[PDB]
This record gives sequence, C-alpha cells and structure tokens, in this order.
Amino acid sequence: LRGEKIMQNDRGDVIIDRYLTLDQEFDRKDDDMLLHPVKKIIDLDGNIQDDPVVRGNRPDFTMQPGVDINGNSDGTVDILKGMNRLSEKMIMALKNEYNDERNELKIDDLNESYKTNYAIIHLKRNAHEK
Amino acid sequence: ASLVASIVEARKKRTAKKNITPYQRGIIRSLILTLDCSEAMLEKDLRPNRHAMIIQYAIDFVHEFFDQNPISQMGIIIMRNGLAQLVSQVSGNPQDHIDALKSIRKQEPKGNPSLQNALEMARGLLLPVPAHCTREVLIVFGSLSTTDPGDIHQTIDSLVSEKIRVKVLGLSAQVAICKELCKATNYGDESFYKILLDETHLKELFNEAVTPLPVNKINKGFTLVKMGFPTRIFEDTPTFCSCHSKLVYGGYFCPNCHSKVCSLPTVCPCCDLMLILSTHLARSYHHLMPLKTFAEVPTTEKFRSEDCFSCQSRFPILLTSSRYRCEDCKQEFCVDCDVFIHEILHNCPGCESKPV
Amino acid sequence: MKFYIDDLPVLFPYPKIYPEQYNYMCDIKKTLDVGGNSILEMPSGTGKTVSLLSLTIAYQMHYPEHRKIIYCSRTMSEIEKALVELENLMDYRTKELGYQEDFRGLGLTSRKNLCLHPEVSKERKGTVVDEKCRRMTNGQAKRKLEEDPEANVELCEYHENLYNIEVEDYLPKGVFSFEKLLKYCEEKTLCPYFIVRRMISLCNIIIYSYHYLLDPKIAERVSNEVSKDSIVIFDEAHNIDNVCIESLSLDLTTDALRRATRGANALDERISEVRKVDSQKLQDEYEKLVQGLHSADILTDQEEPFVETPVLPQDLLTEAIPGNIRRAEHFVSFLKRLIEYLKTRMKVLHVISETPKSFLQHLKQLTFIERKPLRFCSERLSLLVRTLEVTEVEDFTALKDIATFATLISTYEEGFLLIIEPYEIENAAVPNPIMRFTCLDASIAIKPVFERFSSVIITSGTISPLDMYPRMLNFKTVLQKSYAMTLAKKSFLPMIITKGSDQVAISSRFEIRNDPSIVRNYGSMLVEFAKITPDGMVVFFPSYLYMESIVSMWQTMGILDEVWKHKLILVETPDAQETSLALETYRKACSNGRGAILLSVARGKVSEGIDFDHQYGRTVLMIGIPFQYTESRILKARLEFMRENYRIRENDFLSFDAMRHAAQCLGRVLRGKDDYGVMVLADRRFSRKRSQLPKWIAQGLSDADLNLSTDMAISNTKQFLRTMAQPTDPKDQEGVSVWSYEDLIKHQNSRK
Ligand code: SF4
Ligand SMILES: [Zn+2]
Ligand SMILES: [Zn+2]
Ligand SMILES: [Zn+2]
Ligand SMILES: [Zn+2]
Repeated sequence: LRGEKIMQNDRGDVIIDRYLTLDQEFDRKDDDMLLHPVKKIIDLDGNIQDDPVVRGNRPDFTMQPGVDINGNSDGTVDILKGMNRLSEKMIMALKNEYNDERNELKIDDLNESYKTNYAIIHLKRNAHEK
Repeated sequence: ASLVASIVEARKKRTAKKNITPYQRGIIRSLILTLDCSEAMLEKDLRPNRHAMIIQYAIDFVHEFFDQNPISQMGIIIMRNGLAQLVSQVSGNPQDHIDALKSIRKQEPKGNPSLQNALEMARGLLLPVPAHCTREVLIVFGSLSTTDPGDIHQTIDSLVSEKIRVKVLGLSAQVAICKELCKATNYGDESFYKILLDETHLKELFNEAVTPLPVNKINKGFTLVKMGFPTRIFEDTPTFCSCHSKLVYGGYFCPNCHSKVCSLPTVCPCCDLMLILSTHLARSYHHLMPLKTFAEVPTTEKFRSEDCFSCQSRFPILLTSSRYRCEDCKQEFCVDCDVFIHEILHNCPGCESKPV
Repeated sequence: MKFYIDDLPVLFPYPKIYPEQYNYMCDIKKTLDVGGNSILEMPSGTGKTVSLLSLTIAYQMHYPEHRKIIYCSRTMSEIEKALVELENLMDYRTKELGYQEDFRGLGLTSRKNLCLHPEVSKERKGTVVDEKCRRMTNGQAKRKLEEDPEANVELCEYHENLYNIEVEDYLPKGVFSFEKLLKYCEEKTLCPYFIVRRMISLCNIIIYSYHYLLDPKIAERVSNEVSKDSIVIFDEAHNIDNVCIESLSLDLTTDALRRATRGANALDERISEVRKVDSQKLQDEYEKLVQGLHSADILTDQEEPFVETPVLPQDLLTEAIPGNIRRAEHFVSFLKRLIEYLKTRMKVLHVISETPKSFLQHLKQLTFIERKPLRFCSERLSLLVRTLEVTEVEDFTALKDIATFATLISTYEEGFLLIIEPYEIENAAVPNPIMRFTCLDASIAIKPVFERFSSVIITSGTISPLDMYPRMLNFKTVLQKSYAMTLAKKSFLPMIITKGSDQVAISSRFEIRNDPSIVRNYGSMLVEFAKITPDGMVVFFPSYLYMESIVSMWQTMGILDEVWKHKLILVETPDAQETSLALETYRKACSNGRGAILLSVARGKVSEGIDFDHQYGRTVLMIGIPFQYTESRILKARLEFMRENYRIRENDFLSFDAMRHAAQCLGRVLRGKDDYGVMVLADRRFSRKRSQLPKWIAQGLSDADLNLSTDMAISNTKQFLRTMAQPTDPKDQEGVSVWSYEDLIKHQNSRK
C-alpha cells in the first residue's frame, strides 16, 4: 500500500497476507471507479488508434516496461500504477457530493484588456442653515 | 543630471496620480482578515520569519484600518493544521483584534493551509451582515499548495453569489487558484492579486488595502441606514455599562433607549442601533470628495510668488520649476505641501481662501 | 481585426496581433505566390495555427483559383486543436462579413475514433473494429439480405441511413469538429467515419495526421480523392522522418511465422471445402485473372482489399499475374513454401544484415520463388480471400504480415536493409529470434508528396537546424528562416545544470543508471524544484526503462515521500487509457491548486501533442539528453546509411536526434506572451549543445547559465518566478510586442 516494491524475502504476517488477493480485486474495482470517457483534446488513446494498421519495427527494450530473465514484469510498473491510482483517488475524493475546450485554446492575451466598470457619483452641496 | 534624475522620477510617480475621478466607494465595510500559519511560513526570507513579520504588520494594519474606517468592522481567521481557526468575532472594537493578534504572536506556526476551510468560515462569519455593507476578505497566502476537503471551485462560485470580495497577498509566487479567486470574485479584475517583491514593498500593500474599494456599476445597492448620535454625559458616580456590565465613570447615552455605552462607535446592545459621533462620518468625507491632484507648472511661464502660499517657503532657484498649482483656484504650492495636503489634509487651502 | 496584405485581405480573429504573426503571414503569402517549398520556425509562445489558418483561408477565398488546403498533423489530438481554431476562425468571418460563406471543413481519423455502433465501439483494438465494421459494410450482408430476408446477417443503421440522403447533404455548410461531428451524427443516426470519407472531395480544408499522407496502407484511398493543386501544410513536422520510416517498416517474430502456417493450412482447407460444393467461384476468379484484371477492376468501391498495399502506388507493377499464383491451390503452395523459408532463416546464431537482393538471391537458390511473383503476394491474397467467403478471418489475420513482408522486400532494393537477430531481448533466459525489415532512406515515402503537390509548407516550433531537413529529405526550399520572438520582457528562463549541489557532475548515461551518487543528485533536484514550483511540474526522462528504474530507486530511498507533501505524483504508463486519466488528474490537480508533478518520457505519448500551457506547465525538468539506445542494430544501420549517402556524421545525427526531442518538450509550455516558465536541462552534456537548440530558445539562454549547480539554479528560478508575478506595465508592450490595428497600420507605413 505504501507503493514500495514487495520483496519475496520479507516474511510479512500470515493474517494480513490473506487480504492481499482481496486488494487485487479492490484495485480492479477502483480502476472502474476512475475509468470514464476523456476529452479528445487530451485523449491519448486515439493518438495510437489514429492509424490502426501501423506496422513498424518493435521498440527497443528501453522503450518497454522492464522485464526479468524469465521475461515477466519486474513489478516496478505496478507501484507506478499504484501511486498513479492513489493520486487519482485523492482528486476524485475532492469532487464529492458536498465550449470549455474552445475557451481554453483561445489566447487570452490577444483579447481586449479588461475595462473597469466602477461607478461615479457627483454630490451637490446645499442645505439650510441650522 | 542627478538632481534632474530625481525630478523626472517624481514626474513618473505623479503620472499615476494624474488620473483621479470620484469613484463610488463603500464606506461601510466588513473585513475578514485571514492569515496563513503553516509549515511554509517558517522560512527565513522575511526577518526574523514570515510569521513574526506578518503578525507585526497585521497589528499595524488593524490600527490603520480602524483609524480611517471608524464605522467598519473586522474579523480575524487563521489557517493551522489544515484547518481554519477563528480568533476574533466580527466587532467594531479595535482593541479586541489587537489583543488577539498579540496572543497569536507567541504560538509557533505549523501544519498545512486550507483556503477552502478559511473561505468557508469567512462566508459564514459574513452571513449576518447588513446588505448596505461591503463584504471584503483579506487573505495572506504564503504556501504554493492548498490541501482542502472539498471542491474549491464550488466555494468560489458561492462567494460570487454572496457578493463577497477577496484580496490575496502572496509571498513567493503566483497560485492558479488565487488568481482565479481574485479574478472571478472581482468581476474579472486582475489587480486584486498582489505579490510582494521585498520587505519594504509589503508595507505599502497592507496600507493600500485600508482605502475603501470602489463599487461596481452593476452591483448598485442604494438604501437608507438608521443611525443615532448619542450625547456624552458626565456622572458623579460610576454606573453599570450596558455592554460589559462593569463599573465605569460614565458613558454615552443612546438617544433611542437611554441605555449607556462605554466606547464609540458601536451598535447599541439594547435597540441594536448603530451609535456614532459626527467626527466618525467626517473622516470618510475625503473619499467622497477627493482633492484634485495639483499639476506642475512649466518653467516657460512666469511664476506668481517666490514663496509658498500655504507655508511661505521660498521656492529654490536651482532647471525644473519647484511649484505646483491648483486648477480650481490657481495657487502655486511647494512640493512639501502637496504631499501634506493630499496625505494628511484633504482640502486645498487656496480654494477655501478664495471668496465668492 | 481585418488588415490588408499587398493584394490579399485577411481577417485576424483577435483585436491584436503579434509582430511575429504578421511576419509569418507575409512570408507564407510570398511562398504561395512564388510557389515551391519552405521551412518556417516560430516560437511556441505565439499563435501559429490561428495565424496560419487565417491567411490560408483568406488566400483560397480571394484568388479565383480557390485552391484547397491540406493540413497535416502528427497526432489525432492535434487535429482536434486545429479544428477548434478553424471553428473559431469561421465564427469571426461570419460575424464580420455578415453571412456564412460557402465553406466545408472536416477532420479525419480511424473508425475507432468515430464509431457509434453500441456493440462495435467497445473494442480495445482498431483492427477488430475495422473487421466488424467491414463485415456490416462490405456489402455481402446487404446482398445476402436482399436475396434472402431470413438471413440472420445484420447491417449498420448508421451506414444504411446515409443511402437515403445524397452525399452533398450529409452535413450542413460549415466546419465540424470531432466533438461536434459526433453530437450531430448521434442525433441523426449517421456514421461520422463514412461521412468524412465521402466528403473529402467536397471539403475546402481537410485535416488529418501524417500517417494518412505517407503510409501507403491508408493514404492511397484518401490521396486518390484530394486535388493535385491543393495547398499542403505540415504542422509540427520536426519528427516527420520517424513517421516516414515506420511507414515502410515491418517486424517478424517466431510466433508470427508459427501462426502463419496455421492460417495457410486453414486457407488450404477452406479452398478444398469451397471446391467440393461451389467451384464456380474459383473458376470465375481464375477467368478474370487470365486477362490481366486486378483488385481495382474486380473489387467494388464499397469493399476494400483484405491486405492494404504495403508499397507506394507508383512502385507496384501493372503486369498480369505471372501464372504461378494464378490458381487458389497453387498460390497457397507458393505462400506455404515462403512461410517455411522464413522459419528456416530464423535459426541463425548471430546477427545477420543483408540487402533485399541478397535475401532474394538466397530465396531463389534454396527454393525457386522468383522476384516478380513475390510482388503480387498481397495483391493475389486479397482476391483469393474475397472469393472464398471467409467472413470470419480470425485465422487468416496472421497471413497479412507474411503478405506484407513479401511485397515490401520484392519491391524495393535500395535504402532498405533486413536484420535478423537471435535475441530480441538480450536479457532473456531462452532465445527469442526476431526478423526486422528496416527502412534506411527517409525520403522514399515522402517523395511522391513533394512531387504531386506544388507548394508545401513545413512549420514547427522547434525545427532546427533548418539546413539538415532538406539534406535528410530530398527536397528544395525557396526560403528557410526562423523567427525570434520580440518579447518586451523575458518570459522563459532556459538554464543548463551540469552538476548537483555537491559539485558532482550529473548525467543520464544508461550504463550508470543505478549510480548512488547520480540518483541522489537528481532526487535532490526533483524535490527542491517541487518546493518552489507553484502549480505544475513536468519531468521528461530519456526513456521509459531509465525512468522506470530510477523512480524505483527514489521510492526505496524515500525521495518520493518528500515530494508527496508538496505535490501529487502522476506517472505516465504504457497503457494509453491510464495515461489519459493521469493527464486529467494532473490538469485537475493543477486547476484547483493542490499541485501535481508529472513524470513522463521525452519520447513517450505525452510529448507528441499534449500541451502544458500556463498553469499546467510552470517548470520543466529535462532529466538528461534523450539519447537513443546506441547499441541498436536498427539505429546503427540508419547511421551508416546517412554517412555514406548524405555525408552526415553519426555523432552529428545522434546529437540532432536527441536535441530535436529535448527541444520538442521545451516548447509545450508557452502558448502566448503572457505565459512564463523555467526550462532546466539537467546533464553535463547540454553545456555544448546551446547552438543546436532552437533560435528562440538559444537567444533566451544567457552565457552564465551554461553550467549551473542545483543550489545556484534554484535561487535563480525563485527570483524569476517572483519577478514575473509583478504586474506588467502596459506601455512596455503597447507597440513593441503586441500590436493593435493602429500600431499595425503604422508598421505597414514605415515598412512601405
Ligand atoms: S459503419 Fe460507422 S457506426 Fe457502423 S460499425 Fe462502421 S464505423 Fe461503426
Ligand atoms: Zn462596558
Ligand atoms: Zn439604544
Ligand atoms: Zn509649501
Ligand atoms: Zn485649490
């Protein structure tokens, strides 16, 4: 849970270890809780799917997740997802029960400078003597 | 050229002061002073530390705020341990706020700041305020990050709906939320988010906030406020006060219920009627009829007199004329008087001297 | 405003205009009037797309020619941004001219990005989506339903509804973005994909990615509809060579060959099954093949070939079938032997690099497969597959790779090299041999583009040096220049860090990635910068593996724990959907004010189109020069080819390749002149790379920032951030960095 690579040598606790499999189910449930359609502006999924028939040389091992001698993942990518999931949960928790793209793309600096709309009062001075 | 260098700098400084028009200003104010006391405030950029200097300047701000706004009320909030702490109820007594700040000067700051918590508390504290008052919030932010339990955007929208105004003074750099909070809350104006550039510059920013803020044309609310003018009475024997219930030599007598009070200006505890003196309103008059700035007289023309009209100071002969004239009355003045007449006094002696 | 050029009126969509934009427009008009190619480099802090569109649109509307416009980008996300500018641009023209002029502009993308079918848009791969869409849109289902209504084959309501209305009435006049196009199509039950494809010939401006103009697999169909005299714009083309090379590249693994034999056997079995019951189809196909017809004359417009032409249209032979692969059974035997030949070449014990001619010669020796029959493997397969009634093609999918390999190797012989490696990953218990067909010349796939179109503009924010691109890609330019922003007050602070707070040199060399001294120095840099960065911080690493290893080292050391206090940590992941969620969270965290730091890869998905304007990007930490993996056969072959052909030194190209990516990320932080940020390059090797950086970035790099320390750099950043926060004096930018209409007229008078 602390986002640290689990070590097989570590003995751990027998009782708590029973819930490790449950956490894997919880992470899958949490992943759906965060999954939702993303705006096309920052939609990285479509960038790779823009040309679905791209055929090219496979990327070198430096551009792919690290793997061990046996070929399986070393597991350090999992903690990255764990940390990434943790950050997403915190932001989502903020948005509890308690057009836009066009505006963002426009350059504000090129627009007319803001003009103050303060009021002006002129007071006449005249009154009867005491 | 060295002497001319000072002169041209004065002209540049006077350039901003040229544009002065009688903007409508809300004399009656309700201020919620928010101070940031978090781990980020333990830095040494401000000697001895940010917390010590901010508290020290806060005391000066309290003294200045009530001096020029006698009919205003203020409240103090502080952010500590990611929570908003209330240290003084909204009141018209300057001594109460100063005493609270002095006690705060001892406790060390710790924890993280929470703008949403502070703003939410300010919104509640300003709920029981008359509609004729101007609701203002002075926030001193030093941290570059904010930890909040809820959505800050919703609170900002609520602040706009409540016609609240927020002024933020930063310490290190610009914060996205602070700019948005100061922009959306001030009708898109971007001049309400200020970042200090050195120790001295901070003093000016605090002093600037004293002056009442101009009101927006669309946000126009006109109403008549019922008030009273008690008559001071001297008593031979001490009597109980209606506010603190303690023995005092004497106090002002309310004209609506005859109940006595200790100090002015305050709302009568019995009839809830604001009690003031003629002097209290008189001070805020200069904000309603600001004195038109004096324009320097070019050396090409011929001067009227060799000495100042108001102080009889011989004008030095020395390139640039050391005389400033008033358009309304056409009377030359020395540099010293103009500063004194526009910062201490608020009436041009030349205009008054002219008969009609 | 609406200002005038020598003879062209242009309507700028803003009341103000930057001096650079006016110079940008004037030069572009000069290029269009004179004809030819040009290369233009602008600072990222000035509106480039809006300025480019305003002039180009006006050029089409004013001159009688009314030449169409082709806009090319590098990613789908860029298409969306370009369309938004066009939509904003058209709104201004409609409001100023008093009417909506006749204009049509649509974006383009794959089916996966525009499919509305409830049961086909829920797929994780575009290949399956295309197959399912083809099945319901090939025409077999429609024809079968007409003959027998009882047939259970289904159709697509979105596709069917289009037949009711004419092509000219698919969409109303105007500009439709993907966000708007989907909404309009959803309300009327229409397919945006088919609407876009059938309206290219009618659209005034068409916007699509580079893959739709350089890749023969998908460009041929699109290119056949656009005009020949249309304007071509290459937006953000500073990495065009990489896109060009991958267009004519292929990979073959042992598993692919293993699955190819199963498909070949299945194909043979299918032929026998069809032969027993329905042998007329084979004879009908054979009869057409004898005369010399091809897929174009046989396949209908509604349907598409199973195997996309892997070679350019100009390089495919127009001769009839040789005869060896004229029959279904004979072709399968030809295909089967080819697969076995590849398998036996996969047992080599050391790296082998041979030219296509050498591979063909050995093939002609061991077996008797000639060059000419090998070129029609893809062409013949599509005909056989179509006539075999193979509606389910799950087994035959693997054969596409084999057909693609045969056509490519048998077509081109110069500039292409074939690499066979016994170990795809050196860190593997058991060998996993791979076979790679690499493309060395970067001008082969772009040559047709530069010949078909007369005027082409190549523009980008960090395209430097400008002299190299004409050398790498064989084309000539009438003019090539880079504009320097005339910002009144410095807005970006580029600095180079060569050592840490301990005065120890810091570098991102792969061999010393697990260096206890360097890791701490970089960790200290990350934490210190995160303490002063107000809202957002982006960290770019040379490669995912280096980032993956170093981040793990920080986690154990506890450096991340300190960062968690000040900002949220978002990490790029190989999965595209997860990375997209990270950006949304990163943007959300920056917006509210919680603060967030994003760790990404300089060559990753974030750096190829995602922008970090204003609050999102306030400090950029380039962790090391993004050098490629030197010990790579693909790169080494490319380096040698350039040195012998274009006389470009291997070191020079390697430095250029890394700088072009490091600069790319630097330009994704400034949008206007009101934006500010600090660009720190943490490596001792950046000190000598100042000349290689973009001109607009180099000019802002002071001589004292070439070699800085962590402590010294932090202080400079703190001072810069504080100073920029102060209100800017309007008079300091009234007519020196920002121009009003009156200021623009004055410039037009003094210049004239
Ligand atoms: S026709 Fe359009 S909506 Fe139907 S499956 Fe194909 S892409 Fe999807
Ligand atoms: Zn009392
Ligand atoms: Zn009373
Ligand atoms: Zn005087
Ligand atoms: Zn006067």
